[PDB]
Formats: sequence, C-alpha cells, structure tokens
Amino acid sequence: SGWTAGAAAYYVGYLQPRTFLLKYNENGTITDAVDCALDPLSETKCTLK
Amino acid sequence: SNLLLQYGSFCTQLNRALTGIAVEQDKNTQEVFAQVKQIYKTPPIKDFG
Ligand SMILES: *[C@@H]1O[C@H](CO)[C@@H](O)[C@H](O)[C@H]1NC(C)=O
Repeated sequence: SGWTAGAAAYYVGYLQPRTFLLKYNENGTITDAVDCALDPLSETKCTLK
Repeated sequence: SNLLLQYGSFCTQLNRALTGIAVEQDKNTQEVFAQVKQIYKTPPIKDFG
C-alpha cells in the first residue's frame, strides 16, 4: 500500500492482415498511407494507386 | 487474393478498358439521340393534311 503511481498512459491495439498503400517521399520516408478496404473510397484510392 | 496482389497493374488496365467501353456506350447513345436540346411536344390537333 505504501506506494504511488506516476502519471503515464499506454494504448493497445491488435494487428490484422491488411493491404496498405504506402507513399515514400523523395527522401525515402513513409509520409502517408492508405488502409485498403477500410472504406470503399480507400479501395478506389488503391485501384487508382 | 494475396498471390493475385502482384497482378494489380494487369487488372487495373483490364478494368480501365472496360470502363472506357462503358463511357463510350453512354456517349454513343447521347450522340445518336440527344442531338436536339429541347423537348418538343406533339400538338393536340393532328391536322397534318
Ligand atoms: C530531405 O532531406 C533534405 C536534407 O538535405 C531536406 O532539405 C529536405 O527537407 C528533406 N525532404 C522532406 C520532404 O522532408
């Protein structure tokens, strides 16, 4: 009982097998991505690349 | 599907060709039938000699 907790937080999510469209910029960094088959608009973005 | 993922370019060009065909069909109907911009009506009287 003789203790106290410092202020911190953590968040847990779970991975699933997904298709992603990653955008590598001119410096080789992934700056943005599209989660494919999230919503139909994302599917359109996938097909159009 | 995961194995097919690497043929996305082939399938995209397939669907591009088919979409072009569909737009072409709509355009064909538009050019054949929508030449006149105004919807004329027949007169109530049919005194056409
Ligand atoms: C890429 O690296 C160069 C450093 O030479 C920097 O000037 C540039 O801002 C970087 N590009 C981006 C999109 O951050």
